[PDB]
Amino acid sequence: SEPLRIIWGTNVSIQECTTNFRNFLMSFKYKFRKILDEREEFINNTTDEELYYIKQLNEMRELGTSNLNLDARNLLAYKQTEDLYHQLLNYPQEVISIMDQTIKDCMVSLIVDNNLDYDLDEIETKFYKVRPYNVGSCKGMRELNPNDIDKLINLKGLVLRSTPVIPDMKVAFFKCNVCDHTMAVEIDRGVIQEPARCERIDCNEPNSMSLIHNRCSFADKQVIKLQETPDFVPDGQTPHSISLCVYDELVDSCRAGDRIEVTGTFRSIPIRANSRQRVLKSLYKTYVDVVHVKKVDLAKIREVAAREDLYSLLARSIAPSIYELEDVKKGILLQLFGGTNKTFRYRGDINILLCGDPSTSKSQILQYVHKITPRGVYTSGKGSSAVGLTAYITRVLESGALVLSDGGVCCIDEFDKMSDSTRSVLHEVMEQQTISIAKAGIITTLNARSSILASANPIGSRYNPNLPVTENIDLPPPLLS
Amino acid sequence: ASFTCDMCRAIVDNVEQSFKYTEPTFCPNPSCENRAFWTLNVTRSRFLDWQKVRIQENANEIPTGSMPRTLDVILRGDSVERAKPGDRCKFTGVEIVVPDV
Amino acid sequence: ALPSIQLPVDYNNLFNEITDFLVTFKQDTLSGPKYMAMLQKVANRELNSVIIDLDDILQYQNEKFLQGTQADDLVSAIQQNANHFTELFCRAIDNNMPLPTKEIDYKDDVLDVILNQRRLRNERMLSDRELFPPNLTRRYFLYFKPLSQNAISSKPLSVRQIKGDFLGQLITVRGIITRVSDVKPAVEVIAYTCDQCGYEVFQEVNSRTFTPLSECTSEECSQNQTKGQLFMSTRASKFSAFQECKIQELSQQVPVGHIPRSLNIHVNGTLVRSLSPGDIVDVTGIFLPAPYTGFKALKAGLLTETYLEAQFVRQHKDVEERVMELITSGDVYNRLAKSIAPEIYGNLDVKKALLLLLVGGVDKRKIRGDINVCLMGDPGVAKSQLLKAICKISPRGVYTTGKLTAAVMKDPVTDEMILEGGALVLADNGICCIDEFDKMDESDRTAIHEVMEQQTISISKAGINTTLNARTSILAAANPLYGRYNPRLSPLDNINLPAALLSRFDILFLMLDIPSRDDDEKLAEHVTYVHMHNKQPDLDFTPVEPSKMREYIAYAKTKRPVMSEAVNDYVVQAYIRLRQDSKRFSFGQATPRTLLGIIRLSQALAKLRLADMVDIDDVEEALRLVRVSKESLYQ
DNA sequence: TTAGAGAATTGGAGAGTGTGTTTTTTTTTTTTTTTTT
DNA sequence: CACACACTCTCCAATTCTCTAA
Ligand SMILES: [Zn+2]
Ligand SMILES: [Zn+2]
Ligand SMILES: [Zn+2]
Repeated sequence: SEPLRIIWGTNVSIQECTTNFRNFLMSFKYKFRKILDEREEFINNTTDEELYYIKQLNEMRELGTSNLNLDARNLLAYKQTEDLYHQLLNYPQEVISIMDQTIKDCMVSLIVDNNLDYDLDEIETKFYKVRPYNVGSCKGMRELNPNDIDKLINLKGLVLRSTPVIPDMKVAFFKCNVCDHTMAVEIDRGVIQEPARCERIDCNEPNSMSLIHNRCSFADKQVIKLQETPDFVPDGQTPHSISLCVYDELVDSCRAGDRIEVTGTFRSIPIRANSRQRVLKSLYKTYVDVVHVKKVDLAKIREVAAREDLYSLLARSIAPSIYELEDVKKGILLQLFGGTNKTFRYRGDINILLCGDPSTSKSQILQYVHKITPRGVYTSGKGSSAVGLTAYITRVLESGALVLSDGGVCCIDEFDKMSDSTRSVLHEVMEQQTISIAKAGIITTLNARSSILASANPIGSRYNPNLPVTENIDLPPPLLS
Repeated sequence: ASFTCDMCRAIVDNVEQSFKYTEPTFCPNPSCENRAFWTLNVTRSRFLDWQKVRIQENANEIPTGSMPRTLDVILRGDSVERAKPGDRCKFTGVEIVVPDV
Repeated sequence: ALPSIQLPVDYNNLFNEITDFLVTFKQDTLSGPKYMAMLQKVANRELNSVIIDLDDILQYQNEKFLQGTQADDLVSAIQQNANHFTELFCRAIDNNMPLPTKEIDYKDDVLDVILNQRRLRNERMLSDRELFPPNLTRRYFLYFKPLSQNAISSKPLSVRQIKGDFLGQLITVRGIITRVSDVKPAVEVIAYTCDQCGYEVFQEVNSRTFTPLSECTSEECSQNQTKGQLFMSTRASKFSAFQECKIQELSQQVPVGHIPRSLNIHVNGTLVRSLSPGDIVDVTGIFLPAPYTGFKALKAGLLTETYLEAQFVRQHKDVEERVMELITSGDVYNRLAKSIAPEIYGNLDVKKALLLLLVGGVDKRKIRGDINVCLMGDPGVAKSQLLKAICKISPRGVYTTGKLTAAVMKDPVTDEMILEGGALVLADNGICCIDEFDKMDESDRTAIHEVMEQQTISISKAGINTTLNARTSILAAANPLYGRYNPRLSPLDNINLPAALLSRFDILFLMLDIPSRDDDEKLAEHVTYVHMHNKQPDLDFTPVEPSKMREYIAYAKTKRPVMSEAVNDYVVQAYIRLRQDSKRFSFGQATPRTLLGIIRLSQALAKLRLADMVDIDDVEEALRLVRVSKESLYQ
């Protein structure tokens, strides 16, 4: 009688999928997860008795936010829904599309059946989404193979780079050249289902209907190139990498060089042999289509700020392994806070040099400061070219250790054996907090604004105490001053 | 744009241009079977001034010192040459999609 | 145009011989039929590839010749044209494969549903008051394994011996795998759904490229003259894992004045990721032309490019008791040291130091446990061979000359970027053997410092703002300016390493090519023997095998010995005197790095004797390596 | 007034004609200028 | 070269228009 809806190729009923997931998405107490893993001694009334996804959805409504995260193991925790976890892993694109809509049905039921006073169109207009995560065991990018096409997979990696955002068309917009009538045409599997004729029966002209690009509607696509994590590599060779497409609200989740864990459907597509024909290469380009990404009080101030010993406490706790050197600790501490700043000159940046034999822990202090400091960079005197420490122009800003650390400690070691062309970088930074450049049409100034912590050795043998500090570092007084 | 038909010597005018160059699909003379073979009249057709300027995210704004993201901005009419390289500018106008023509 | 010819082959005979072989054959001479039992594992889904041993088909033909019935020379067919027989053996298998006996959980698979709905639609249509390509349903990959010597598939070829006359034949090729693709899906059968008629159609692909169908041709679509639209479905397509590899001939094989040539190997199906770059390997495979397709096929002319389909792979190259079999011989420290590089005679304290790299100190929280050792002095002392011996002996070892850092590398080989991990990242949780340590760029030299100070390396290019964890023990060696070390002078005078780097090693060791009549006779008698007798001279002791040495060390490391009170009490009583004498001629003063060094060294000796903690009978030796190093700096 | 036979126009099958396609691009030498050697 | 796509040409029959007798 009812024309049953079935996921293609599966013998899975979409009504049973929906009417199970609804009855998980409410009535799931978090108690059930603490039965699944046990730890069942730990059960706490306040969290564990609450209807977990009810509280999540009431938050979504009031924040006006459209995305529900879902740890897939909850589906196994609840008796009715164990087989849905297996459907979610095996048939992601359809099972996620059922979950997306069930959220939207629930959001409406939670106000209209509950007869609560709120704006309905504010919910009806939203594209709600599930973002499933914790889906299964992670696997090596190198362990992927064609058995996995169209399944949820869980990967860990390092982001190499992102493309700038790509507009992906979601609704084409067409206009009749003869009659000015217009249509929203639905994009389907990336093909525009173009009309043959004007939709107005009073016009009905063939071929006169035409596309208007800036009246179409678009989604946001971004390619991330993701490298294999160095823990996973077979040690005989290089890491691999995989491209992944991140979509809609997940665009710019990641900076370059983030470690991330991703959940996505593993995809393959044919690619054209030649851009003028439909002839396709017999081995397919592969990527992951991601659905989730994961990375990698005042009274406590008063506990410290009232204290008698305070300055000595802070000094003895910024670097607690380091033996004595108490006045070095005491001054470095003031460099962390800094002085004061004004606009309408001088600024609250502070600069410190360490000098003495290479045989002592002073470099380890330079390490602790890099560990404690907001922002900041660690480098050394021989450690780059001058333009590699300041800035340069390329095939477009190259930026170095002396920049991108406003109010942050620029740690530098080996400062005595920095090359003099590279010493001659610092006067504009240390005296005016700023840099100037002009090349290839660019005329520009850059704000450097770093508190420098420098470290230096004696040239050659042990530092003699009779002879002066200017000589014994071989370093120019107007930079030392 | 404005065009003359080489087949019948008629004239077509006010021909709006999308991102691509666009000749008329049909001759305006009902004696003429033409759908192609058009020549531009350079006296009667009208040209805007135009300039592309390439801009990037400001070197103080980039959140972690990552790579600077760029944008292509199109200037027209009086607004051309109103900026210079290395300068800092505020532009207002539409965001557009440009087809790969 | 298309003439025809009388070849001495009949595939109807040979198909009958193959099916007669598969059902009949048992290797009962090893004292049911071998391939039937194998196919049961395939039907139960416990197995995904069928290996056909050509050496079996000899025993089949031998038994049939002994029964006086002349089997039709089948090995000489399938060596001579292997490609076509992959089709015949798949037909012969499918005709004979037994019904499953274990439950599959059938409805978890897509094709079980699709083909059943296709079955039922044909019955409900054909009531009316192949079915589809068989490659779609082959859940297994077929491979031939060649003849062992007991014939052309037996004799391994260098890459230049593979003439054009070999195309189509089963051959065996010997070489290094020089590079390897990431694994990608190739299609074999493409499934399409018609939108309007709701009917599935399959295209089979047998070329580098193909053209998609787009327009429906199902009976019920064309009979209803409905211009149905076909859409590709990857869920019902059949793919195979494809990986392309390149093989190069070995340096022994290249004739004098030529260049090492290469072949492309295509590995398909379960045999994938069996090859790794730098393997020396024999690959047996079916040699083939890769025909150009489309416009390139016209202009390329008759000049076919070529590749080898992999079929089988031969690599060229008790634990828990063997560590006791060492321990119960006794004196393990001195014998393990004497067993580092047994071909180098003398220099004992260096070997007795290097052993403590392999074993190392202990990390704490961070504080470094890794140990840094720098060998120093004259050329011709064979420091490079000793660093090389440590690279082979050590677990996770890496040799790397100055002749190193991680960096972004843009379009290496394929036109894509990579963040390349340098030798200091290859050496993660192991030994970095940096030979010619002073022949180094300042950009690498100052990146040694951050591996010391931070156990990491840092990147700052192309937006890659990353730090990579890089804990590693450094073994270093350097060579003097002016060709020989000057005993009038310091290491700091003979070598360009500054004290701010050179003083970061737990051991610096000056070893010299000192001339002396007896010592020179002892060396020259060893060298002049190795020119008469191609194997090493008599050691006059028995060394530990490197595998048993590795097996000891991996177990010795994890014991991470802890302090005993007399150690901390005693070590200060030495360290203070070492400071007091450093007060009283080079740079060799008692820095706190040397206290930490004595701790890590005493930990490495404690590990070697296998205990939770150890008495200062231990610590007194750690002080002796340091004391002997300083006396070696002076002489 | 319904309904059925004969005349005219339009749709699209399908036959025919014409065009473009491989494709790369680092490497190695030679030079001339800045500056960091 | 040859094999797909782009585009025009031509014929044939399918549908609707128009007139006549039942
Ligand atoms: Zn219209
Ligand atoms: Zn005209
Ligand atoms: Zn159809």
